[PDB]
Amino acid sequence: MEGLNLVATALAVGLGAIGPGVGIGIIVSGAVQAIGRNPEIENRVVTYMFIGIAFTEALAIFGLVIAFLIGF
Amino acid sequence: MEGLNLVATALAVGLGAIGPGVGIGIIVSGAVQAIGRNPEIENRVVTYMFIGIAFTEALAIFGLVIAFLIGF
Amino acid sequence: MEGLNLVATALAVGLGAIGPGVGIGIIVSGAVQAIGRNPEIENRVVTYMFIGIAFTEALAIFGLVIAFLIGF
Amino acid sequence: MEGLNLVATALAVGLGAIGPGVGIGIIVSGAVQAIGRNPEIENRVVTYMFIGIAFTEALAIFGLVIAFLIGF
Amino acid sequence: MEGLNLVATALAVGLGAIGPGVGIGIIVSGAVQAIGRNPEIENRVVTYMFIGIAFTEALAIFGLVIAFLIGF
Amino acid sequence: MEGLNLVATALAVGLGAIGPGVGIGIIVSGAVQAIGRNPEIENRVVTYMFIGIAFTEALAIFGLVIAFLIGFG
Amino acid sequence: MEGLNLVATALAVGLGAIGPGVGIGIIVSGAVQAIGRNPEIENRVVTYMFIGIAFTEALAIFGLVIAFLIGF
Amino acid sequence: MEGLNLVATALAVGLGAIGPGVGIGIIVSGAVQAIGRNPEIENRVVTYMFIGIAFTEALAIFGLVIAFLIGF
Amino acid sequence: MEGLNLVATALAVGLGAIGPGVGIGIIVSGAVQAIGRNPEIENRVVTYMFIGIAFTEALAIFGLVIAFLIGF
Amino acid sequence: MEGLNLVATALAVGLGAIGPGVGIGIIVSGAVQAIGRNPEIENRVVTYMFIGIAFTEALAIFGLVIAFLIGF
Amino acid sequence: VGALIISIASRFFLYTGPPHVEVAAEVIFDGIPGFPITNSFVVAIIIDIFVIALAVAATRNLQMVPRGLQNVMEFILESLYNLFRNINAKYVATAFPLVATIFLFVLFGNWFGLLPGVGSIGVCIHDTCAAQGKKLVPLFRAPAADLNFTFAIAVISFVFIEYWGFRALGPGYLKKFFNTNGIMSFVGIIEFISELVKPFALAFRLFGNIFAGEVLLVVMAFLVPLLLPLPFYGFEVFVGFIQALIFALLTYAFLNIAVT
Amino acid sequence: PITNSFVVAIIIDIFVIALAVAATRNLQMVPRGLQNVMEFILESLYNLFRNINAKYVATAFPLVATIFLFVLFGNWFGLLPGVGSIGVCHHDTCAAQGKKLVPLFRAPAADLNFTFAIAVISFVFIEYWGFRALGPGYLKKFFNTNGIMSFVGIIEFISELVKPFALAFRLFGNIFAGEVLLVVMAFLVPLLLPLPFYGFEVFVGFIQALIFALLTYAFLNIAVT
Amino acid sequence: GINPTLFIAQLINFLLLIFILRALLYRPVMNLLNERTRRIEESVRDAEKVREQLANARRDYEAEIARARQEAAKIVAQAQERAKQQEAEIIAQARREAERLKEEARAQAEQERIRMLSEAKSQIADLVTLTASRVLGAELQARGHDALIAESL
Amino acid sequence: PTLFIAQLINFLLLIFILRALLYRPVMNLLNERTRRIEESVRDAEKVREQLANARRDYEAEIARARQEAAKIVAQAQERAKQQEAEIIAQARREAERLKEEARAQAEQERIRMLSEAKSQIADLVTLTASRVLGAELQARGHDALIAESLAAL
Amino acid sequence: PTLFIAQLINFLLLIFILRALLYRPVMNLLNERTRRIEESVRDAEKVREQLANARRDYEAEIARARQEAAKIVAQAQERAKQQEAEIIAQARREAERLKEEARAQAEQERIRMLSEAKSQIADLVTLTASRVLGAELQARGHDALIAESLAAL
Amino acid sequence: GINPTLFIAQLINFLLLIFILRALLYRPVMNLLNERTRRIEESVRDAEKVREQLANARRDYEAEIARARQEAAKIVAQAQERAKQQEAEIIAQARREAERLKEEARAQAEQERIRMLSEAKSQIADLVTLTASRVLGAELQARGHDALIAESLAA
Repeated sequence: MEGLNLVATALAVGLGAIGPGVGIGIIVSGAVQAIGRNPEIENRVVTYMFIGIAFTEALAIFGLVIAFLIGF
Repeated sequence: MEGLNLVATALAVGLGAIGPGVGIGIIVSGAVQAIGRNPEIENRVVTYMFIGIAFTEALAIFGLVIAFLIGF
Repeated sequence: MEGLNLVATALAVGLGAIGPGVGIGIIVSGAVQAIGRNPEIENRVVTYMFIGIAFTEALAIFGLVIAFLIGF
Repeated sequence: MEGLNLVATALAVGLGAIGPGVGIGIIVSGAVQAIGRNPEIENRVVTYMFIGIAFTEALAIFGLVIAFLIGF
Repeated sequence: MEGLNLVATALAVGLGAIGPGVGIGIIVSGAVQAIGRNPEIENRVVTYMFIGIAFTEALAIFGLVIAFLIGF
Repeated sequence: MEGLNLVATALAVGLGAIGPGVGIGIIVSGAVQAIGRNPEIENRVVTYMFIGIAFTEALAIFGLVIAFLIGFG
Repeated sequence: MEGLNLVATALAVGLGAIGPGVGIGIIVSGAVQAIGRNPEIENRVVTYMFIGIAFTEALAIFGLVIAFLIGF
Repeated sequence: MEGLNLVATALAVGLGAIGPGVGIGIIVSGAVQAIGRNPEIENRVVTYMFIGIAFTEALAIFGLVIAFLIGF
Repeated sequence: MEGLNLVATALAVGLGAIGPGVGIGIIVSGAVQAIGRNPEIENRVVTYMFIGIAFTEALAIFGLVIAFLIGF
Repeated sequence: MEGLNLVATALAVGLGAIGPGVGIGIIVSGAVQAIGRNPEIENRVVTYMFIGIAFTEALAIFGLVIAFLIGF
Repeated sequence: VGALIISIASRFFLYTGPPHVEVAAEVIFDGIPGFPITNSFVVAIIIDIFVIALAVAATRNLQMVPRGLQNVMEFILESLYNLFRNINAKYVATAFPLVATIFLFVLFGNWFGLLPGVGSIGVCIHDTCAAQGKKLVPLFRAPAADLNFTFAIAVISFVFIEYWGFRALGPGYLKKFFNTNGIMSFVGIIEFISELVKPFALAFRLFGNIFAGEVLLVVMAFLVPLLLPLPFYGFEVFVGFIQALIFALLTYAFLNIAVT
Repeated sequence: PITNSFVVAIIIDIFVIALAVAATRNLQMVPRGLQNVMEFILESLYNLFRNINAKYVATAFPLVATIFLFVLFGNWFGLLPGVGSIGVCHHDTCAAQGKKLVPLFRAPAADLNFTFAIAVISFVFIEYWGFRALGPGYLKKFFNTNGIMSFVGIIEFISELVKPFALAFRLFGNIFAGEVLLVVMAFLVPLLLPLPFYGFEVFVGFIQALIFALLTYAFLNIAVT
Repeated sequence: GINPTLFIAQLINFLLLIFILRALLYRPVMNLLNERTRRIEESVRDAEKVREQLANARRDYEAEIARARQEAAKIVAQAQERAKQQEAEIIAQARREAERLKEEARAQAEQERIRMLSEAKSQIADLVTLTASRVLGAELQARGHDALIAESL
Repeated sequence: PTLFIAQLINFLLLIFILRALLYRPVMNLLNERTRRIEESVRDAEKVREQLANARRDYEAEIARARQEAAKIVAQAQERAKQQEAEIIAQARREAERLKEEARAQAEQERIRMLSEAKSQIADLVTLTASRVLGAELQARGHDALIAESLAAL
Repeated sequence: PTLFIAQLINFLLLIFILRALLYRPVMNLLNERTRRIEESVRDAEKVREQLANARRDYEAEIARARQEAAKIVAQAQERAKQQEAEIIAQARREAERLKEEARAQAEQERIRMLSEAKSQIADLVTLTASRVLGAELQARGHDALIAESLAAL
Repeated sequence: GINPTLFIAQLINFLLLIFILRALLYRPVMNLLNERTRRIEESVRDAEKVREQLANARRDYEAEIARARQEAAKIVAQAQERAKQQEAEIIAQARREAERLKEEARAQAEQERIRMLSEAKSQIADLVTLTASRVLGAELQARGHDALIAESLAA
């Protein structure tokens, strides 16, 4: 097949972002709601929201680099 | 082939938009619910709303970038 | 293949209408529930509902413009 | 191949109905919940449902356009 | 390609129902929960439940009709 | 692609049975929870559930018939 | 291109099992939560739980039998 | 095709485990939440959780055995 | 084709983690929420959580072994 | 032919990171909500949240490893 | 009882005896010049005469205290009356003769589809005529599996709802035909499209939900013919009853939503 | 040999050194100006790192402060005018005697070389100080400790191995994606179109610069504990 | 098999079914049902009428007895008023007869005053005894009185 | 075909299964419904006949009240006339006793006046005796014989 | 490049436009922090100057106490000399009462002695008159008074 | 690929940057610490300030009551002094003005009464006017012999 690397890198960079997007959304919504319930705990909540987001976002990042390893 | 670049670009855009749409929806819904429950922390949660949305939005932008690297 | 441009054009719109379709729904549902729980905060949640809808619709518009580019 | 336009139209309609269907479901569920919890806000809040639901349909309708254009 | 139109009809029917299937369920589940929460408001919430169901069913029947046209 | 009709009749039923399955699940969960919280209305709202269920199954049924219309013309 | 019946059977089984599994999971979760909320109304809950489980597993059996036909 | 049997086995194992990957999760989450809300209803929620888990693993095992037929 | 076994390994691994990935998340979230609502019920709940995590893990492992056969 | 290895790496990276992403998102959301309900339970919910994150990230990392082996 | 489940009776000519699939969409029985009588029309008559005979038996010598057929007829009719009054309490009297008879016809049509001999008997593996070159056109096909009957019911219901939506609330119908300002203008065209879809959706729903069930029963008779399709016989009884009741429910609900 | 990322790293080093020397030139109570901004930033970061763990907030603070002050300015250098346009030349404005118009100002985090340095130094940091006050129990796999506790104890180790890899990959990926998005949107319409993306890029750069230090300290906290 | 002819004929059959069922069950069965409901509400109204009738029967009986008592009281009042008039007349007659008796007693007193004419029979016959004859010895030697015997006063 | 035999077998098995699973609850529900409706109609007819009985009892009570009023007024008139006769008799006897008392008082006054007349006559004769004795003493009664009798002792 | 130059210029313009608004709240926050530091050093310096001034406060309080003590003991001396005058005035009033209530009573006793002496001398002269003046008449006949008494009778 | 030399150079540059930043920020950190965290000693100095404010005030109030009791003692002492001064002034001369005159008046009364009794002219003034007073109406016929008439006024 000719031109399969293009669809390969596109598929990687696309499929890698359909899950972590929902993960980041759920994390941020939960953190915001919890801050709403108890404003004084936000200093102990954000520090767990952000490290959550990274734990999610890195997965999507594992797409991008692979795409850059496929595209380039 | 002669048009695998087109399907690659389309697949990249669509799959990069599948996840972040739901992520932004969840983020905004949670933030608006938290504001409605407690209106005194609006600027406190909106700050965590946008900086969450970008975290989600960037992912879609990722895909868009790859699209503009494939179609072009 | 000869109709690969057609399937790409269709795929872009179809896959870009998946994410924002659920995102706008979640945003509107959350804003509506917040309105029902507290009618006094109407504008301060309508603005953020519209902002989130604008973000998701922006992703959908990126999908649509990619499909138009492939179509043209 | 030969009948690629047919599968293009199929993908357009199906993937344009995947997202907006859940969007309509979530919008109507949220509006219904708000009505049940607070009927007095109905005359306002249902409007915020409609000005939302059409927006979501504006995605699927887009797919329908690609349904007819490719078919034409 | 010696039967690609069959795949087109299958995709048009199959993909056009996985979205509305969840949407109708969400709509009626929200309606039932609101009915249980507030038994009095029934004759009016079902009016919006059914317009939401009608819109979602129209979205699915779009795919069904597109599949039938390919079959014709 | 001499056996592509088999893939077609597989996709016609497989796809289109995912959404209705989750829909039926959500319907039953919501109705069960509602009658658990408000037993006195159980005999009333179940009729609304049994409608919606079939609604969702309708779409799934639309998946099957086309499948049967794919493998037999 | 022989052997496509194999991927047809696999596709039918997988895509007909990915829906009913989540459906009966949600059904059992909702039923068990309602039972835990109050145990008095149990039989009139398990009845509808098993009705929904039978319906969703019937959908799964639809998929399984149409797959076995390709296997036959 | 010299390899389609392997792809069919992979599809039959992978697909058909998404449904029995979310269904079991939702079942166990609901069961433990009902346990936490009411610790004395342990047996009557655990039996139903195991019943639902077996119901979903029925579909999972059906997919696995069909994969084995595609393979063994 | 000749590289189709690689795609089989990828599909077996890739599709085998979509279900259990969400399931483990839902189970852990439910168990942790139950612990937060009632710390004293943690111990028992934890066991059921580890019962839930293992089950879905098997269906992930059921995919993994395929990659240890096809890939090997 | 000539590129299916790239498609395999892409599919492994992508599909192996859409379940774990949502799983991590839900785990962090539930853990943060439990933090907001009870702060003192933090030490007893961060542990299990990290255990679930480790499980889902292990699934994703196994997907990435399987992709990289195909890439090698 | 105990654990005597042996399932050896299930291992009786798993797939060698019954034919492979032998299904179709619609067929013609004819028998008279001009109108091409079908097997579905035969059942649509044998059910119509059955319903009329049941009505005559139930109303035969109406007694003050119900007994037997009169009792069950009263129970069914009053349950349907209450079910429809739960939605709308004004048009139950007018819409009842149509909606109740839709239920009572579709129910017996679906239940007749599970009678033995629906696919086995054909006046027209090897079976009887199937072995002969002449195709074994099956008699006694369920009327709800016909696309000429479900579409007839759908178009009758559509004419009824349009008639009673134009006879009430005035001939304006500005909610869907056309609107001047606001997003209601955009909502109206979608509402019109949904209303046009509605009879097609109803007919396709009924036809599919009965035809797929009949095909399932035949094909699961093809493989392991004995004692395995019992749960699905029960499931199809329930699905026939549902598709009978929900058709009536949806007709009346659409009528109510059109009036409002 | 050197690349065009190293020169921007060196100019960021010069900028950081100049800012620090200016802040420390006149040290007195009631700060006002650049020293006030630097003190406020440092104290806000100090509180942020105290929230996770107050035991090591005063120990690993300079490392994370340098990480933030370097990554933030490296990311911000990518959006400045002249970045990606100035060519050293060993269509392209350097079309005659074409050398691909090599950009002189390449963002420090837009490479695979510099970004891997912080990842490996953070890895050796968690491995070192994790083993400092834990002995063999730091990286203990707990073989069948609570019922085959080794299996979970094994799958967690590879996560620790890929955590620096994930951090470096995410930093490089977001920086490169921002740069390419800026270039693409510039090519599409040369004015007034990338306005929503210009401010998005700097916000993302700052956010990732902060989250790098936040994640490293979180890993250190979950390592020692 | 979507031929218009069979569809139209079947639709006509369904319309015939609808009409025969309306003329057979839907009219008579609902007639029986709402007739039963009318019977129920009529029985409720009949129970209300029963309690009202018992109450008003008791009230009417009490009122009739009270009116009978009132007319008996007025009858006895008239009788006793006539009695009072009669006894007043009779006591007036008694008083006038007592006055007449006093008058005839005065007449008897006047007749006694007439009877006072007893001077020659007794008074002159006894005053001679109430003289010196009463005095011891009764000599009356020139102690007589020729004229003072008949003088008296 | 064997398909017909299999269909007969599974249909009879399903019928047997439903007979032992669905016959009893639907039969119990039907029996409960018909028992409730027959109890309702029995209550309706009982209420109707009770209303008829209440009307009959109201008529009987009215007749009893009329008879009671008639006998009360009859006995009241009888008592009124009896009291009139009794008061007439007692008034007559009071008049007679008053007349007799007046007659007795008149007779007592007559006899007392006769006694008073006798006393007056005695006083008059004593006064005349004193006068005549004084006149005789002034004329002849001055004697030494009376002094001698006084001194005799 | 011209396109690159235009893109860079637009990016710089947008960056400056956003940075002005971002720094305005940042400027407000910096001013708030500066004011907080200013008050947190102002309270420290006023506390330190109060600590330094406490030494002078000791002496000021001691001097105020001692001058208040001097003035209040001066007031005490004034009260004491007032009490001196009050006591001496009471003593002098008592002396006046002594010289008045005794001398006047002495003269009253003297005049009572004079009165009793007058009564005594009157009694003495009466006794002398009865002694010798009475005997002055017994020599001179002492029969005139007896003759007068005899004549008076 | 990735050049190991570039990675080593980047790591060395990062280490040098970290060392330089730590050396430069050690002074600002120490300055901020001395400016902010030291104020705990300022708070305890406020505590000592209120302690010293109450301390000297306590002794001030003690002396304020000490002068009061001291003046009360002096006032009572001088009241006793005045009492003993006036009591001595109302006995020695009080008797001389009260009891000395009590018999001095009697002494002078005796001195005048003896003169009055020595007035034989008053003795002869009366005892002659008593003539012609209920007795001896004539002026004088006994020649007024003074053999015992002159003898009178024995006291």
